Amino acid sequence: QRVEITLRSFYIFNSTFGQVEGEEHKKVLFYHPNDIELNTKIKDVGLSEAIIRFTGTFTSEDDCQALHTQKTTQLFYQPEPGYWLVLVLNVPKEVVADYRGAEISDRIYRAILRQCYQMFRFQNGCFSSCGSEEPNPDKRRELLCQKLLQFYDQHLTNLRDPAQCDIIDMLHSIQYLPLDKTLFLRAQNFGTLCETFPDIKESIMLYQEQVLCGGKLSPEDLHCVHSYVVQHVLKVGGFVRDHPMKVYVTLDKEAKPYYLLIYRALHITLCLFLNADQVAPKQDLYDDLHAYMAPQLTSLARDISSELTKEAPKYLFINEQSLQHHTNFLPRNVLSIIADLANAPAEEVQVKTTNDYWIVKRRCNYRQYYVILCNSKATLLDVTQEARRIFEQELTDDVFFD
Amino acid sequence: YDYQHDSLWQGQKKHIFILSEAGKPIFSLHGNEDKLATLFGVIQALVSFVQMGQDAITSIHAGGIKFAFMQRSSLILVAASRSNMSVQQLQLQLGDVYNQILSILTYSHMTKIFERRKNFDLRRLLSGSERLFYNLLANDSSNNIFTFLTNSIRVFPLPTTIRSQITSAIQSNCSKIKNLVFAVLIANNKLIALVRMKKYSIHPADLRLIFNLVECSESFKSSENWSPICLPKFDMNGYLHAHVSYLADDCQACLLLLSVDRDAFFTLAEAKAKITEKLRKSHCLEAINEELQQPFNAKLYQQVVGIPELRHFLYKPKSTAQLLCPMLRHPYKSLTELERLEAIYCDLLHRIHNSSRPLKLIYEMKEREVVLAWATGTYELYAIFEPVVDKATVIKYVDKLIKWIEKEYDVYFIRNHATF
Amino acid sequence: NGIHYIELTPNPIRFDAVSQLTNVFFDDSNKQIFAVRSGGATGVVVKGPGSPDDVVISFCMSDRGGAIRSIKFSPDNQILAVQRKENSVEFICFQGDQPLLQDIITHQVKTLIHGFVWVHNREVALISNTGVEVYTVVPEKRQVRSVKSLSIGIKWFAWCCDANVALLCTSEGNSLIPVLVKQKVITKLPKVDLGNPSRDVQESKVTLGQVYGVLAVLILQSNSTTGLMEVEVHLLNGPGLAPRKCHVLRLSLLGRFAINTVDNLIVVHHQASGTSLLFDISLPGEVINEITYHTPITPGRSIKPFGLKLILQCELYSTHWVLFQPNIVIDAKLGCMWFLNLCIEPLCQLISDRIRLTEFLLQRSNGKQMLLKVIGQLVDDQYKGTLLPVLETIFSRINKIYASWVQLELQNQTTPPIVLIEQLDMVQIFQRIARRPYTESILMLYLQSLNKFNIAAQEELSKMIISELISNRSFDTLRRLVSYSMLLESKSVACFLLSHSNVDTAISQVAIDMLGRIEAHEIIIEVMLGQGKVIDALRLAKNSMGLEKVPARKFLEAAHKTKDDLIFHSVYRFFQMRNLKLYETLSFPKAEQCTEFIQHYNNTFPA
Repeated sequence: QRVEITLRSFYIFNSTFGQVEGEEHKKVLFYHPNDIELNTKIKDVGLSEAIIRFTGTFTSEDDCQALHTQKTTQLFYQPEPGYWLVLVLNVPKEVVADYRGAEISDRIYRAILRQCYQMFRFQNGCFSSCGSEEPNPDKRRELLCQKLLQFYDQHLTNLRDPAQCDIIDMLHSIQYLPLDKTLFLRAQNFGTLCETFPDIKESIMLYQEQVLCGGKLSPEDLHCVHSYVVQHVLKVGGFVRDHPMKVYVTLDKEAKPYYLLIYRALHITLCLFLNADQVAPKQDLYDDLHAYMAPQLTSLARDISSELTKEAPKYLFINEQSLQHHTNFLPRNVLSIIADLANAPAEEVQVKTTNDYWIVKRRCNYRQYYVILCNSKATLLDVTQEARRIFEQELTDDVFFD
Repeated sequence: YDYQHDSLWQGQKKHIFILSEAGKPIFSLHGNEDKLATLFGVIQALVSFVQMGQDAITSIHAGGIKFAFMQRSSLILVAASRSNMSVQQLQLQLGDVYNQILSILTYSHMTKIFERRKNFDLRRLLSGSERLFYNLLANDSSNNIFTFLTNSIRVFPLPTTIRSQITSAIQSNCSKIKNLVFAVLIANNKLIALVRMKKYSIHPADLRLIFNLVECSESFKSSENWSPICLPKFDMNGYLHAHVSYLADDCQACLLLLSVDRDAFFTLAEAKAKITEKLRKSHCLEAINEELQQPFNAKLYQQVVGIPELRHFLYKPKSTAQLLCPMLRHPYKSLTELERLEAIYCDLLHRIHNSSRPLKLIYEMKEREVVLAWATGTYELYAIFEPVVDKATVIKYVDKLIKWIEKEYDVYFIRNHATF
Repeated sequence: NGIHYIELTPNPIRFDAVSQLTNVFFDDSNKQIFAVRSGGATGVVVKGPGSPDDVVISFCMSDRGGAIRSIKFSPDNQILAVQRKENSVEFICFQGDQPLLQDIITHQVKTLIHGFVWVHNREVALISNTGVEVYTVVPEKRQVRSVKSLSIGIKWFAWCCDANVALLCTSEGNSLIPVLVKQKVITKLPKVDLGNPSRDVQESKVTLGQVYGVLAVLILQSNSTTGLMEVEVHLLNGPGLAPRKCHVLRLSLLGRFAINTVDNLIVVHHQASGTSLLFDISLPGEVINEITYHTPITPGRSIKPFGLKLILQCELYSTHWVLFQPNIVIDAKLGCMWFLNLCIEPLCQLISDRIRLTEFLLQRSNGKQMLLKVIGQLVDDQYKGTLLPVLETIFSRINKIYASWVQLELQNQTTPPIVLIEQLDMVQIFQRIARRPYTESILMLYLQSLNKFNIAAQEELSKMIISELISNRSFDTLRRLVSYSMLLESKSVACFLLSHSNVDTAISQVAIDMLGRIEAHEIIIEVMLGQGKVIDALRLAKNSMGLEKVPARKFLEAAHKTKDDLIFHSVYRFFQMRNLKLYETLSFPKAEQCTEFIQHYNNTFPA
């Protein structure tokens, strides 16, 4: 019998509140399994705070990262001064009850724990900004608790399976979309909507689940928009919808509120951003936009589909500046080794696993290249040319200078 | 003593604490344990709280410091490091300290002394032996840390006939003596000859304990010595009595005769006198002294000079616990780069021997080094080369080096240990 | 002042006024004004079209013979030809500027003679009732001889100069026939088509002219269904030289008419109203039965009144105005010769539709400047969000004639269009609107317009696109454009892109990729040395250059400035090993100038 990694608890706390005796239960802002008795809820926070206090003797309290134990593994994160997010896991077991906790990589789960906070901030803002109208400093926390419950009773349910995690989860990568010269320019021509309608501040396009035109937005904001649209529109021909949805992104100087509008034309999704200081738009804008955009988007999405329909070693190439990857994706140990090797001058690593697997890694110009050869026993001399053939077929230009 | 406001105390690169389950200080590497009393209370509180949930603390990871915990037999051990070492190596270090504690005091005596009465002060019994703990934990960062990382000792280079003559003298002069279980000859922290009794084998940990004891004491040259010593792996519930003495003034070789009977001082003294007379007559002290007077080996130095792109390497056969390593040279004379060399070796050793993800061959091309780590069914090899070398030359250099070692094996390595 | 777009030239050509002692004759092949003076022994005055100071040739010999009805000169001012009787045409030698005539050449014709033309430099063709004859004249024997002839009944003839084509009638029926006359060559051409029931036609209706390099016949007709007038156009652009009807011109007025050509435009004059109308063949229109029907491009208007300083203004649209097929006006009483010109600046206001104005201006001699001005006005001052499709079509109207010319000039084996606009001309206009929010939408539209017709981008356009994209922070478009190779790959573009590496690292990434594609390793090496990656630069230079060509002083100096001993050891051992491989020793050659590094190494690493 074998058991894989399973989630146990996820909680958020701040230790400043609850100083007065008899009200120590105010520090708990969110505990995931709600059926747990409050006494059991207090002790976890107590143990965590004890760990931060113990670490604070030598180094700073902000540097506490993880806690390892025979049966669990606890991970910490501090987004803002005072507030802490903690995630608790269960180690794999093989049956004498042997535990295999050494197979857990903390970086993947820390990245997941960061994605959680980023997804919260995208729609609601910082923890310290909620309820800014109330002057009473005690009633402000109730609104924060309500917002946390509403968001995290639906976010955690739709979480990805912990047993399956790879480099792509660590690195926030989206696949590349090959396309030709004319259709890309036709798609880019739709950014001229600003001149006709001066309210629009930005527009982005998606083809199915891949990016076609990103525009001005930063990669992290684009990833957030992609994740929301994938998990709330596609999986669940006109506008999808009275004040529209409000989101928080940064375009010029700082993060500001905006109204997000979503339009679907077959397999093309268009996201439009409007200002949030003024009044919500009326029906005339919707009617005009629909009557102006109905035929052209459908024609383009019908042409791209026709173009796409007409047209053992494994490889994975990743770009760090744009966060996009090209691959054709192996036992668990190989993937764990690739996770260990992932991360700056140039380098070159060749590694042979005990089960006859060759892994070749190179880095050059903010990019990473992985080639995996399997079921082949070859000496160290031949693997270089075997990798060079693959680096030649898939890369049009050679940047390694032979 | 506000230890939270002392930058010098917090800035050290290794801390080791040994305490009891009730919060009583026993051992601290830096600073008096009296003024560090709140910290031990905090440690005990953490350990007990986590243990009450039917689970045990293993480690703690922070931004720039790691902590490792251990608990056996009413004792708590904590190790804190700022270096590149992983948790398992710190656990091995803690096991070494525990083995030292059991070497000074028998396991049964400690178990009885805690079972009969708790809240006992163990400093009183562990008194006058701080040298054996300070010396053992000072092998950090001019190189015995390789011995600890690879868990293997170094052998004294000599022609095979001289070694056979020494072994023959020891066997012939020490045959009638009963209950004589080991006989060890050590010179300049290097093994020369070891004769054992059948059905008994020396374990690396005990052999390293003997080396540590011989290195720590300085009164062993003054006169003939008689002391008790406990070998944990051999027997955790008794003492073996040692007859310890140097060979002579001209040759600084230390001979240890370990026995189980208490009343054997004079017989072993006569055996020592006969042995040293026999070696003096057969021209064996001369070779030892000539080798000691030299600063470094000749043949190995010439072989390394013959390869102008090799800076350092480590070799260890799998069958036996022994090591071969050359002398440090100019590019790694300073400490600031010795630390980086140690970090490289630690990372390679961890990567090769990982249980979940075992590896078999590593080749890396970095900015300052070209590193190779090979693990086969007979040997292991860890080599460092210049950064602007080509790949097709490393292979031939490695091949010629291994071919030379395969023919000079008998001068640097001992295959089978002699028996009485 | 009003608005007028058809004008007379400021400087007329003045000659002797008409009277009871003088007459006027005109030859349009050389534009010669002929006047007589009976005060003397029949003196003459001959004037020229473009001579600033034309000494009039006064020959005063013709005294007997009767009345004159034809005067002509040879194309090189060598032989003079006159006609003095209904059945005789005579020739006079003209050496220098004086006649020297003793016996003059004469000739006889069976029927009454209509006219004669100078077909080439030394012979004359005569048209008489019987038909057409050709005669060659030389003065060395004072005799003329025939070469070829043909016999067809003739009522009246029409002549042209450029194409050497004559248009002739028949006495059998109301039919028109073309003919070609050249060097001993006479060729007949198929007749003009009017209708199976033969229909008559008069002299005032038929004209022959040149339009866009093709000879055309214009005939005025009135419809049966409606009393309005039209002009039928027959063009000689058929197999060989054969007539096909192609165009019909509409006027919707009644009265007298006159047709002229002004800068490849067909102009119709009217008297009762006081207006002149313009039509262009090339512009489109209603198309039925492979025939295009045309309407005036602007409402009717008049000619700018002209004043003279004998200011006393002169009358217009008089009775003695005589209009020739090209732009010539001759007046009887005044005695003046005028040319007609066009003003385009007023037309740039009446034609409000911009696409039609562009099509009208792309086929004119001086339409480049005005077209550039209107494009500048659209892009700079009067920009609106709904003007972009207009700009798209305007750009498509230029890039087609750009691509056709480039492709036709590309062909090789071993007349450019009237207005051609290239990238260098448009970039100068785009410069004045730099650093504004609406600049990217124009540049990308132009790039797409170039893309459709397979024209590659050049340097300065790529520079401007890069600058705008960087300023507006659009990196994905830049990556995709450099991936598709829509920007010229050159050292100037790569260096310009690298000069903007301080804003962000993606610009540096793109610059290094472009430098790698065009294989410029020196700049990459210098960049890595500036950053501090000396050993990577050395590794690259080992492959780019040889092993015996890598310099030693520069890399050692960089390692010394790095203030790290291990890198110094690495470079020193590299060069020591190179010396050992080459010269079989570990000693630096004296000519290498490395005396300081040896001492520094010995002071840092002691033996």
